[PDB]
Amino acid sequence: RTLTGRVVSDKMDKTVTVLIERRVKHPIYGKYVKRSTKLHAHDESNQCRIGDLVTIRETRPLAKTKAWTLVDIVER
Amino acid sequence: MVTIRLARGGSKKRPFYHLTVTNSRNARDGRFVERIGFFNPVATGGEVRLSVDQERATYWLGQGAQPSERVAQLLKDA
Amino acid sequence: RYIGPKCKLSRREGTDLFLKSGARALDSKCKAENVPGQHGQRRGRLSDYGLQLREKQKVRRIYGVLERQFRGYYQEASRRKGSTGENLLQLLECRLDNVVYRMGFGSTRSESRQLVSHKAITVNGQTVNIPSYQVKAGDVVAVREKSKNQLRIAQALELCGQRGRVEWVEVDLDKKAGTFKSAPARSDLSADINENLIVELYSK
Amino acid sequence: GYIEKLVQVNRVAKTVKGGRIFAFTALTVVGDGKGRVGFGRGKAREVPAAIQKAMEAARRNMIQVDLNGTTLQYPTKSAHGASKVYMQPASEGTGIIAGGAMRAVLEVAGVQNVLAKCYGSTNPVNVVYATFKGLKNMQPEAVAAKRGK
Amino acid sequence: ATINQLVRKPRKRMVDKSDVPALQNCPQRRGVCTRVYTTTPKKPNSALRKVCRVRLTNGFEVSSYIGGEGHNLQEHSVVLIRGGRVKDLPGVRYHTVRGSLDTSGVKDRKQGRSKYGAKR
Amino acid sequence: SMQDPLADMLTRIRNAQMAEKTVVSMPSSKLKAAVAKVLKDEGYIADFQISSEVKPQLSIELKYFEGKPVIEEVKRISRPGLRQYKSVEQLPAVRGGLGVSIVSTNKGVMTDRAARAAGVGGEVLCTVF
RNA sequence: AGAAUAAGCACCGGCUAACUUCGUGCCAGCAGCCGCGGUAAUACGAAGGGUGCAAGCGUUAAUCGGAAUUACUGGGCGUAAAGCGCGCGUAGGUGGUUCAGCAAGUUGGAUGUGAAAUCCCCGGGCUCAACCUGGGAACUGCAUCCAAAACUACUGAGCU
RNA sequence: UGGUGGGGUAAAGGCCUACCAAGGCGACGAUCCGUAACUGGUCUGAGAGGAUGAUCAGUCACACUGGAACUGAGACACGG
Repeated sequence: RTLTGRVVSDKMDKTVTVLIERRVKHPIYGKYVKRSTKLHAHDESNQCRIGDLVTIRETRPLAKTKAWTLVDIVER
Repeated sequence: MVTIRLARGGSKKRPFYHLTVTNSRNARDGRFVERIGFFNPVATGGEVRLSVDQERATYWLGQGAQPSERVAQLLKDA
Repeated sequence: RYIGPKCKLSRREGTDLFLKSGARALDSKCKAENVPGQHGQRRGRLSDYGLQLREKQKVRRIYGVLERQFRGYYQEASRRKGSTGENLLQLLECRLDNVVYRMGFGSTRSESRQLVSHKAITVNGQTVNIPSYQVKAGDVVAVREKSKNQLRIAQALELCGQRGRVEWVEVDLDKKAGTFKSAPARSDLSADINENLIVELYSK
Repeated sequence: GYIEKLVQVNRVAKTVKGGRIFAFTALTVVGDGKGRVGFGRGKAREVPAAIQKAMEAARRNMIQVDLNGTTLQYPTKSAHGASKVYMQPASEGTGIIAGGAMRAVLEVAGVQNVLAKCYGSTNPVNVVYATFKGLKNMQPEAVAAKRGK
Repeated sequence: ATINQLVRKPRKRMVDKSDVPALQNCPQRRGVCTRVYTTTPKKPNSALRKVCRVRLTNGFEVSSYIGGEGHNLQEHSVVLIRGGRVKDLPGVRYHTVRGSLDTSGVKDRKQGRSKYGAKR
Repeated sequence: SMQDPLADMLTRIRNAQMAEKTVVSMPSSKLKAAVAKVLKDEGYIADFQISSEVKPQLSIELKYFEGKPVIEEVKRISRPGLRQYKSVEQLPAVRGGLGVSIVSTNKGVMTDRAARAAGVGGEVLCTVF
């Protein structure tokens, strides 16, 4: 219930996209690779700038390609 | 529609039943909700007749499932 | 089962095979002094894989077994846990084709395999007619009560202490009924086989 | 050892200005049933002498392979030239499951469940080399560690 | 070749192309004889062999070898094709099977009767 | 450049094992010092010798057998590239268990015998055999 | 009632331990790799015998295998195939050194599952085997949860 | 691709809509191009795997071809 990513684009109101990165293993190659995942997060008040770190929550979808809202700015 | 029902496994001229809990939306031998214990009317030495467990059989009668016609008079063998 | 004339099969091996036709001898009139085939007045190059063949192609020619049936019996040796060679000849001695003669109701396996198909040898009060039943340690072995005055059953009771006792059964000669006591190990067998060298004819 | 096993014959030629004269080399191994393996071949004209001109050095260079008793010491990683050899011990019931020249050297050592392999070159001239360097460094206890385990 | 370079561009197993352009994973494929004629073997041997040209029902123009020691495949037969590459004949990879539909069968041919088309 | 601290020490002693030198000195870390302490307890080396000055160094005193010395090879498994994070059920019994198979865990950079009887797996570091 | 109603196929030059001749003569042909046939043919056509395993035996086709012959396990590159002619360096891969912190990767346990089938063992039954099921085993997986801090990333102050 | 006003679906949602802004996707392979139902599984394999989806079971999809609703609890309905 906690997904964390760094802010990469904020030029739209009430909506922000982050890179929820991870590092997981390749199945037949063994080397742990990074796999970037670019979610969309909904902001209620639009207070997130590029380079911020946030956590998010799942609910009913807020738009097309958006089903995750803003919980809290963890750090900056 | 929810129903406890005899369902043919086994071989031809070799009946074996499962007593599936089904939906009556599916076939006899596919997509059962639950298998409670079996039946075997070709039961000979060493083979138990029916593995009817009343721990789960209460629940579908409690949640509203029905015997078909024969399933009522397998519970009458108790 | 293999059929036909059988004096010509006693010549390739050198052993008596327990394949005969009477009650006095074997390879004593059917001229066993050579190595047959197409042309066999000369020998040469008698070595490993063709010997591993002549091992299994002897064991095939004794026990009434086909390679449909016999290389499925190597399949249970790996299904057996450990010691695959002697555990092959376990099921050839839980075989009923051999143990009618290992008791001695028939003259050979060629009369043992035959009469059990002719509804003679029951197992445990049932009606079994297969030459492949797997006798457990501790059933009776009886004869159906219409082949008792079959007198070629009485033409086999003379070789009990003449082909030697097996010392693994306890039989009643008056009833013509026996009892298989237990399974053998590799001390109760004839020493003409190589049990873990039939095994080596599996990968090549 | 008297439990010799022939590995390979191979028909060698060489040329004189008169013509081609042929010679036979033949490699055999010699073990004792308990683990002293040897190597060698001979250069002669004929078949039945080139296997006992192999015995000329096969009883020589015999070294006691440090067995455990019917089972090999370790999973093995070994090589000579362009041949590489893998081995590992087996448990109880399987017999000879090595191949070609690997079943000759690993059957005269007293171990029977062998499970040996050939990688790189398959030349039996250089194959029997990597097998004995697989058996030259066997030790259950002969490490200099001040500990039994 | 390294594991980094494997995640970038993995090792593709190269496919083996099949030997028969026709017989598209089919054990037999019927044809119609365009031309039967005579062909010489390759140089270290010498003989006279008789091959056929067929159009198949896949519409393909390949040569099949009439494997008999005698045949009446009279220029428009309905011959059936197996694979297998005859070594001494260059460039051809098919055989006409014997006793199929219009292939009459080799005279006596008293051993291997399942090969060269003989009853009993 | 140098890219791995402890693979640089595990190479530099093996060519000294086939050379005639005894005391090996290199600029060392705590990572290389925690590895060195466990195999002197397995009878392979002795007296790791933190120099305890600025630019601290390790003087590992490796023992000789008569002729060929005690450690044939040290095979790196988890190098830095493919780094072999392995569980407790899948620990390598290297040479029948005569390799001690040191595996970095939370409660200690420790051999495979104590890694299984107190079950934590992780970085399977190197062959010690 | 009575042996009356039942066997066939392919090969036999090699590395397959099934291995005389008769006809044919670089002809006719066979064959998977070598090859065989150019006049005593164990290689090709019969007969004459064996042998493979059997109501099936063979060969056409397709799949994986041996194939370390796409090598993560587990390969290569001076001359066999293979180092761009070499730089600056973007993403990226990996990153000297110490304490502390985080708990993403890593590690253990917990719980829901991972449907049933199939498979793997113990069985029960068909007179036996298939087949049939009962019991479990298996399902290396997935997220959640708490516990761990040697190492990696990340975070901060540094050390040369 | 977002934002709100409304409109609408049994139900969230540019799904539909007007207007406001210039965002969105993509070198971890977008878009285009060729190919194919998918999976439990199956077959060869020491395993890793590789090949693979006939009977069996789950889900999907279609009903001469295409568009479309209607009725109904449930369809954009194989013998409507």
